[PDB]
Amino acid sequence: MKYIQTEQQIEVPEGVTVSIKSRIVKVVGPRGTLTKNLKHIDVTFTKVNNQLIKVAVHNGGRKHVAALRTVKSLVDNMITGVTKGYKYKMRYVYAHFPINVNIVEKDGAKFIEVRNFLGDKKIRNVPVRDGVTIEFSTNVKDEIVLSGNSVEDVSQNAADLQQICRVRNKDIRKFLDGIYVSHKGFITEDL
Amino acid sequence: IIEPSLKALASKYNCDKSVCRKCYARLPPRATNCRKRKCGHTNQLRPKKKLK
Amino acid sequence: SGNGAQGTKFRISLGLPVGAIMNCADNSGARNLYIIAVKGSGSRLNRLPAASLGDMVMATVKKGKPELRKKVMPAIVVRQAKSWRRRDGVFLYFEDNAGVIANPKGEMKGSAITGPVGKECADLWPRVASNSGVVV
RNA sequence: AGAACUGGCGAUGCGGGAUGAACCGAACGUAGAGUUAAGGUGCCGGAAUACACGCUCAUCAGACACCACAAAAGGUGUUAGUUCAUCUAGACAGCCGGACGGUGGCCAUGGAAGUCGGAAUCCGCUAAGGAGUGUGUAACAACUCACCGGCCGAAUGAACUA
RNA sequence: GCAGUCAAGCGUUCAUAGCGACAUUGCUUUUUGAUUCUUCGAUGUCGGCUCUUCCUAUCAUACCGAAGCAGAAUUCGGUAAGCGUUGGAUUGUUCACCCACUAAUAGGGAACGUGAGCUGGGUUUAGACCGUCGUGAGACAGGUUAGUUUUACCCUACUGAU
Repeated sequence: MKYIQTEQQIEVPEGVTVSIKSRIVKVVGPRGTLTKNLKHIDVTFTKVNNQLIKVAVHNGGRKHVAALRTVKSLVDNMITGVTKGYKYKMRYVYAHFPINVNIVEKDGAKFIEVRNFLGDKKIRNVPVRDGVTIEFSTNVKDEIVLSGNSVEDVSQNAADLQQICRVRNKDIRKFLDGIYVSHKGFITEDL
Repeated sequence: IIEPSLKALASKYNCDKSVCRKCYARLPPRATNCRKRKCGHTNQLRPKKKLK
Repeated sequence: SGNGAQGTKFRISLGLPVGAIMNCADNSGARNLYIIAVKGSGSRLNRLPAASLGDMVMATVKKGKPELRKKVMPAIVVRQAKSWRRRDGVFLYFEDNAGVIANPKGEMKGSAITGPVGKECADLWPRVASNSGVVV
């Protein structure tokens, strides 16, 4: 039916700055700069004033509106990413075999090294995606915690480490050994 | 030795799922249709069996 | 090769096509054995399964005490009589084929192994070292 | 394989159906000029990538008869409707709590009063909240749960028909 | 032959792990038939040896998901044909049941692939025996033995050479 035109509202706290030219979206904040290209998705941005910036689609269909919405949620997740920050608390899970996680510099590319997984003789390794520093939590035994900027950084690298721990052709409902993303936090202690 | 704080969370990533009858596709719990385009998006489901 | 035999057997020439009659090396009472099929050989169109030194080959019995006849049994060939080559360059070969009745795991239905024995089939079945005669 | 009323083909060309005797239009002396049928109007082909309103994206699209394949069943894929329902005295979500009590009406009686249960149901305080649902343990004290509903501020849910 | 739809039941409890009747919609040509449209001025007709290629409704392997999957072994399914699918006794055998090795010993065609490639055991002529039928001449998927299998120097396709 082509709903004529709709809009959504993006809102900016004091110390963060969006910059949108063409459809390229720059963000600058306390957590540094983020950049993203939305040009595939075809939307129009309206800036009234700073804290109020409205996105709109005219003469589009169901799917196209459905795209406008997730454009909102995207860019806004970047903004609240550059104020708060993104932190994932993952806790180790092991039964008879404790899992070793080293951080290793190899050609300066930051590889996470996993050893003694299921007592296996294989070495496991994952590249760390860009921007996310990794900590090991204090006074929580067997925890690893990820810290970074955009949701795709932290989320993607985290989940990748999650799925490096799959068990091969054993029972998946009996052996529970692995590493699991549990709590999804924001870097700043308060929020 | 596992303990629920280390265990019951794993059910959410293993043992809490739904499965399509035709394509055996793993699905989140409340999903009302299989996503796969090969199976025909059929709604039929079964809860993934718990231990014993 | 096969399941139950430890050790890495280096390859040797193929001296015993199916039907070949080895002579028995011990108390079994069979004047001679008869091959049928071989453990571990490959399949190729109109190719008889090869047999050779150190092989574990199935066998039947054409001579001697009855209780040996009319039942398939594992057996091992300890003398090839076809010249093969160790990696060290020699070509050594015996003057007749030979074989020993044995269990799947390397134990001997026999006692002592008459005549000389090629060591490639000795050290490959570490059990047979103690039941062995003159080796090499 | 066998018949009936026509028409064709054999005994018949031409244009169209890419091609094919029986399909469509048309029945030819030879030339000229003109206008049309069927079919087409991206390019191969001459002719409008002309106009209009729409609908569909398919990690095995569809493409126009005879002509050369497809079904039964499914799909909040999508679009359009029908009938029920529900409604800014405030919906549906998703958070924040609470659900009081007469009386454990009455009954299994060893005790569960809503709930190892029942042949089966009225009253009091609420702009609310049930002799009444799991945690609970033979029971009991706590809330789960329609709801006052604070936040939320609007239509949504179900069945289908296509 | 294969593939679905629904589901009473079996499956400990339990339609749906796996089964799957009751019915029920399809696909395939690989059998066997029906038709006989084309060839009796002859397309040489079974199987085996040989030799590539192709389709998957994949037997094994790569990668996974379910399981009435603890591990092991095994079952059901998906992306896939890339490679691999045997050695022997008896049979003219297609087929088959057999012993063993096996990662596994899947299914099929390509004019029942390929006779100027072979063999020609079979079937199909002429000889011969027996059983039954026939009064006789004779007849029989009967059962058995014996039985000339031609030419390439043509074009093309290919493999090599200028």
